[PDB]
Amino acid sequence: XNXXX
Amino acid sequence: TANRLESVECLTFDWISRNLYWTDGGLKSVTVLRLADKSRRQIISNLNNPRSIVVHPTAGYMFLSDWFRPA
Repeated sequence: XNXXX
Repeated sequence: TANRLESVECLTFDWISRNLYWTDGGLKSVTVLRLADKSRRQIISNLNNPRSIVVHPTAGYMFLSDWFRPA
């Protein structure tokens, strides 16, 4: 996914 | 700044006007703040997954990207 965390 | 931040995914600086702009992934907004006095307002309010922001001080434009499904 493109989640920063 | 440390009041009301939830995920500050990017910063950028309008060096001519002395304004710092940032994007928040949890509030889902763009905030701007000035460094001469700590004045701040959410200038854009209802994004989805906003990420990068950039500001062109001379042209007066700002650009930001939302990566939600209709990106």
